[PDB]
Amino acid sequence: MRECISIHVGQAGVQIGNACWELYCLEHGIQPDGQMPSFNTFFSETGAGKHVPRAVFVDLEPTVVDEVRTGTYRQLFHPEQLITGKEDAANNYARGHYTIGKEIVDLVLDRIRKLADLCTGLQGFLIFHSFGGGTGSGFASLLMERLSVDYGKKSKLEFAIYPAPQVSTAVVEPYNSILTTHTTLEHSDCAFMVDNEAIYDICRRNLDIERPTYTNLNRLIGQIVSSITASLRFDGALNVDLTEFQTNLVPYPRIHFPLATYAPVISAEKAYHEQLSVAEITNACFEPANQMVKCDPRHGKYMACCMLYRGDVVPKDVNAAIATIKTKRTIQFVDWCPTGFKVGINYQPPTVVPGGDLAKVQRAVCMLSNTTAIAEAWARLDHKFDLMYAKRAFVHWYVGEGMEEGEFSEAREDLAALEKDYEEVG
Amino acid sequence: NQDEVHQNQILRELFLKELRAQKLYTQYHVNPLRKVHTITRKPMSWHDNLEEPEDAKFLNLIHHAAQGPKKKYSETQTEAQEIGWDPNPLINPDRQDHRLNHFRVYHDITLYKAKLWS
Amino acid sequence: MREIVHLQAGQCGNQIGAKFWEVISDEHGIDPTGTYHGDSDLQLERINVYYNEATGGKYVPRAVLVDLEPGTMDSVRSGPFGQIFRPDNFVFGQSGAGNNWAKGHYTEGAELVDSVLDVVRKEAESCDCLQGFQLTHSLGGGTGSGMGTLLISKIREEYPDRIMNTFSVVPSPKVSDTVVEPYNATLSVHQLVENTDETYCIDNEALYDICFRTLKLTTPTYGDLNHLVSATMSGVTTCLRFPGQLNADLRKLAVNMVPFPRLHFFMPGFAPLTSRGSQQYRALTVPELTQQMFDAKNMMAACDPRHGRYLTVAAVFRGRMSMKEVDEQMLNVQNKNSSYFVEWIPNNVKTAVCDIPPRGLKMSATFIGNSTAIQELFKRISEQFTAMFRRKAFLHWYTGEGMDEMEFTEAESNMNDLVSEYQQYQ
Amino acid sequence: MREIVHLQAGQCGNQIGAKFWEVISDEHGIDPTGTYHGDSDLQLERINVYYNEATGGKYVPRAVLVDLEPGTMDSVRSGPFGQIFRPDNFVFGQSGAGNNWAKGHYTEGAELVDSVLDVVRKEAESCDCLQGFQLTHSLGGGTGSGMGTLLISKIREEYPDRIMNTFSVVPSPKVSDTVVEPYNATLSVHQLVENTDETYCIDNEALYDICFRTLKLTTPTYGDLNHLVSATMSGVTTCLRFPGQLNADLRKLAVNMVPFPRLHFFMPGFAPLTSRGSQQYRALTVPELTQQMFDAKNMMAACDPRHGRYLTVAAVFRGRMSMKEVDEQMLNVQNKNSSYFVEWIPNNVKTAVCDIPPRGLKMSATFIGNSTAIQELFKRISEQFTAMFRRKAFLHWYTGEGMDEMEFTEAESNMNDLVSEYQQYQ
Ligand SMILES: Nc1nc2c(ncn2[C@@H]2O[C@H](COP(=O)(O)OP(=O)(O)OP(=O)(O)O)[C@@H](O)[C@H]2O)c(=O)[nH]1
Ligand SMILES: Nc1nc2c(ncn2[C@@H]2O[C@H](COP(=O)(O)OP(=O)(O)O)[C@@H](O)[C@H]2O)c(=O)[nH]1
Ligand SMILES: Nc1nc2c(ncn2[C@@H]2O[C@H](COP(=O)(O)OP(=O)(O)O)[C@@H](O)[C@H]2O)c(=O)[nH]1
Ligand SMILES: [Mg+2]
Repeated sequence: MRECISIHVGQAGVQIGNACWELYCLEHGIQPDGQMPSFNTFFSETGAGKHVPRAVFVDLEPTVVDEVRTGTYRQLFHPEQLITGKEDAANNYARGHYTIGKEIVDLVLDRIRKLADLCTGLQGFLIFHSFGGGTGSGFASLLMERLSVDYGKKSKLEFAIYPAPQVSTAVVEPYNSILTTHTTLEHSDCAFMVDNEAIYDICRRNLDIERPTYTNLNRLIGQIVSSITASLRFDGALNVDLTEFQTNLVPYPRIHFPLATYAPVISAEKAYHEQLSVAEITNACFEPANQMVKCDPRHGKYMACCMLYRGDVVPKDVNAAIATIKTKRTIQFVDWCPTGFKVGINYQPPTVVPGGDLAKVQRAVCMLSNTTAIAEAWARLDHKFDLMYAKRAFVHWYVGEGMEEGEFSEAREDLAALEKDYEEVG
Repeated sequence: NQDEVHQNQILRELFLKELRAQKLYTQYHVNPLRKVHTITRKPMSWHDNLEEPEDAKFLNLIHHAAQGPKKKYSETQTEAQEIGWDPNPLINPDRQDHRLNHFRVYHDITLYKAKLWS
Repeated sequence: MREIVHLQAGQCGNQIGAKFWEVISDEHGIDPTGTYHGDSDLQLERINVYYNEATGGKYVPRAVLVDLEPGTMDSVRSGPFGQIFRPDNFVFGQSGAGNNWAKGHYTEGAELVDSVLDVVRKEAESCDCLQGFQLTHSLGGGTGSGMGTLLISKIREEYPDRIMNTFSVVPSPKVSDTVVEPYNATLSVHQLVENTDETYCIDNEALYDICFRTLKLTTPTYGDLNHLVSATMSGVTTCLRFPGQLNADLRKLAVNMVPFPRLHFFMPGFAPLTSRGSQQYRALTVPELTQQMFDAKNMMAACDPRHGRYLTVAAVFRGRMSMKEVDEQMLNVQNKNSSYFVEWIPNNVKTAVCDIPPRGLKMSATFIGNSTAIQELFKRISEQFTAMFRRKAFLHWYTGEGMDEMEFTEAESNMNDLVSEYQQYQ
Repeated sequence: MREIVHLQAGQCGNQIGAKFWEVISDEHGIDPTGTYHGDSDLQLERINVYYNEATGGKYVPRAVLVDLEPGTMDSVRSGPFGQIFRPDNFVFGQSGAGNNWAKGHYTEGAELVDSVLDVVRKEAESCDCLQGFQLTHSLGGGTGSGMGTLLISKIREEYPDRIMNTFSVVPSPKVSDTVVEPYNATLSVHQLVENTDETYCIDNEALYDICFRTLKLTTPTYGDLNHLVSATMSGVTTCLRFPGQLNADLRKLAVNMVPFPRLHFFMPGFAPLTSRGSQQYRALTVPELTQQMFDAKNMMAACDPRHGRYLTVAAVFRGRMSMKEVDEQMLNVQNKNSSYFVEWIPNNVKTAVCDIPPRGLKMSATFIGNSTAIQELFKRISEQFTAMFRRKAFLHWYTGEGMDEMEFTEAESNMNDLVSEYQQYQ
């Protein structure tokens, strides 16, 4: 029976997991204790009749997880599941990959091993982290590396923060970002790269909230993950599992980087005054100004599009919207995909948290396009890392940590080769 | 050389100075509400079964500490605790009505199949 | 867990730390007796960072006070927060240095190096996992400028990996108090470059400047001057002691502040400084925080950054905000005054958020920045040290203690090489 | 059942045992009349270890006081617990030894042995099952160092299997008050090595050192020094008199601390020494007691264990704790100071716990150990004894008592042989 295990790493992983888990609890009706006054894909029953989240929060700093430990859901969560470290990497991939990992690699591996023992038929491993933090980078790299040989066939979804092209919370982020990409290339099945700046622009423009926060962002991340998992959780006319939409997204072993989009995202006051229907929501999913990654697909060509409707929706309207979007010259397709859509429908509308921002809306849409327009962000990162490595700044930190400096040039060349492959597809 | 005949009375002068400046602890026993360390007794030792009274406010301290933030504070304090602050569902969860709240939780022969997979 | 030991040297250091320990004790709700009288739970959640537990609900300073004269010790004991310190941590020697670097470093130093080393060691083995020590001292003294270097040199051999901040007070050329001041300064920076992870350049003349204009105080005492620097360092570790939306610590900025090991000198900046006539006519906003933050008059050092290039910038925010303004104001600054930032490091700014506001205040920020303007100080020291050394004046004081002559030559050579590799990075 | 008789020789021994009976009577709740005024049942269960029953519910100490001079006992009878003693147990001569070892061992000795041997015989036959005798004296006396050697020589013949302990006082070179003090000690240690199961090498000089630094008492009298030892013999016998989680007795310690019969000289210690200023700033914890103990300033003899190898160590604790922090600090100190422990004996240390704390205190710890540093004591005496004996100075006082000059040579050979094999075991 379908099961998805959370392997969230870092401060981003902890906050995003707490978000996603309040949405899972409100969706399944579970009280903050863990008692019910569908669920089994995420929860698990106990002798006491409680429901156990199948999440592994791992961090190198205590306080980020102790906030959860003294949070509301303390009795809901497992003291053993929450894995903490005493000293962090402090935005150092080398620290995160070579010096501090091996202390708790075994503990994290044992925790996910017992969770997989509890699960009967494992569908997927949803793994959340960031490309900026030394923890969320190096630890994610090593756990992908060991998890690949621990489970060869089990699918590993990779949700991760990518550094924003303009704003940044770190200076030493590009070194970790270039050194991490090897694991998301050779140890990942799907990757869901996200930069904060895009969601910042979206929530300012559409949601009318002039002063949002990380929990406002995490609300939409939980929403998109929930819409991904809704077909597994509840019934649909065309249920879509993980295997189906990875097969109809990944043409080659080297191309597993789709871009996502959620529609409709409007506040309640503006939601008062418009019809929300299939055509409008699928047109909003295609606007370059609504894309959650800072790139224009109009500068590239779509070669795959996974599609997840939700709520009150009819396949007649789905096919009409597909015809309408196909009849558009601004939207391009590569020559080797006359048919490049993967349509799924689910019955239950997306639920709403109190204190959130999106209004309750009867029909929603999640779009996952694999295109070639993402490579320009990697090109920007390549220029930034090149002018980093030209003067060999911050190299002494990693060298004292103990890695070999040729790996930097190797990672740069590897990402250049990935961009070249994307050019060959394009 | 260390002229201890002078040095010791320099130390005596100092000891008298912080003796004048010495202030006693004001007998305000505070304890961390985080955790305390304890030692298990011997159940049979004919001194260990001695009846002795407990404290009445410490129990209130734990019963207040081991509880969520909402009943602790009238208003929020940190942005990490805005999250899940109000668990009140704005409409009643009529989760028994299959008409509008269709659920795919395991039903009918699929429960037996979950048993049969083992 | 993450504990800080405050090593204390010099009359300037003793008075700075005494006021520094007062604000944190006030910040953590600590009475002169030593108990806890505050209200919030988070006031004691990371209290043990600076304090050690004693019986009866007592918290003791983890400070080691060092001075070569008994006269400072009675004064710090006679303060309102005077008895709160542990008497066994107090260490002193019978004879001073008379503002002589040579006497403190070599002659009278060797008799008191042992005793302080045991005291810091007992505090070192007390805490389970220490992040690193902490020292505040003055570069114009005989103990803090002299003796104080010898502590740093020894503890780096004993504890290499630990973080080492020093809040050294650099003497001013416009306002100086010692004739042999350049000799102590020249022989201390060479010890400072070799063994120090980060340095904070604080000057009393600039501290005199702000209270003249920013605060408009009629009679600024040295206690007021100690109030700012204590407020500065309270903003450095507030993210360490309290959780925030985006967390940080000393290792977070130090990795992100040092492109090359030869540089570790930074510029401290404090936000919420307004005079009595400025309180009535103002709107407390994050943009109002940033405009005073970058203004060259708010700084507490004797260098104008507009004459140089800003290498890296840190802005740690204290209180509750929304980062959109924080990100937009950082982005706004990084684009307008583009000439003052280096080109080989895009996104020079590092930001952090600590949710807990400072006591008695709501909005605050601390600025740490490495700019090319710090070489304005060392060369200004050089034009006096060479003007002291060519005629061998005031040399018999230093020659009589037992050293030869090339130590001055290697000291000026190292600082000349330091500024020389520093001009090349401009 | 398990009885110990206390032998009391010399003015040093008479005053030490007088305060020794004072503190343990407080521990057993005995008034100066002799009755029981205590509260706990456990205060009177094993009181017959040291006391003999008398009609009317009175208890008499099982002690024999011997001194060649009648003057000292008049002060003893004039003390607070003076009338407590049985008058018949007082045996005394008319003329003192004049600090002459030979007068007392030989000349004035033969008359007073008959009376004291009778009294100890009556007390030995009074008890059904005697563990053994204990003697308190000084090695610089005429009676304790003199007579006292002949008593143990005789009673070993009478009672070979019974254990005897001697808390003898070893003279110090830094402060001495007798010319022939080496001469008496030279002829006393030879009697100790032949007939003694365990010796507690106490020294006056460290006792004044401790009250000057650790207690900081301005005017330390002989009572405070006698109080310090009084805690030491109380801590030896607390596990015998009172039950604990892990019980022990003197034979538990005698067997486990003598690797070879020639080595029975040991180093006592007793932990909770805090000055009045130190009472405010502490946390009563098991680690605090251990760190205080293994530092050499706590030690009450005249030689540093850092210059030798700890052969055997034992730590007897008073109070109700748990043994893990007892065992982990036990394991921690064994691993850390590895060089100071011998290699041919793994697990060099022995532990015991007695539940009942000392009166008026919560925690007390007693250490009794064998270290190579005790050979520093014997060789220092030989540095003096040969200097006097080379010129035959102060010899006619001894030679007038009728013994040969060979006795100095055979004695001098004995500890020279002792320190030789003691050096061999290092
Ligand atoms: N979207 C989102 N991103 C976050 C969140 N928390 C941290 N991040 C990102 O993570 C990056 C830094 O890494 P952190 O997550 O803070 O910490 P880490 O992953 O444990 O790595 P280290 O800092 O080295 O310990 C920042 O640049 C943020 O962009 C979050 O709650 N939501
Ligand atoms: N900012 C500041 N500077 C101080 C204070 N007290 C002393 N100083 C400076 O310290 C210098 C003297 O230091 P000194 O006592 O010789 O240092 P020491 O030799 O290490 O003890 C003077 O030049 C003062 O400018 C203070 O409270 N605040
Ligand atoms: N620790 C301690 N030593 C003492 C005390 N009284 C005397 N002494 C020591 O005993 C020595 C003199 O002993 P003495 O009277 O000749 O012993 P006797 O010949 O056996 O009677 C002196 O050197 C003192 O140091 C005391 O109360 N405590
Ligand atoms: Mg982190």
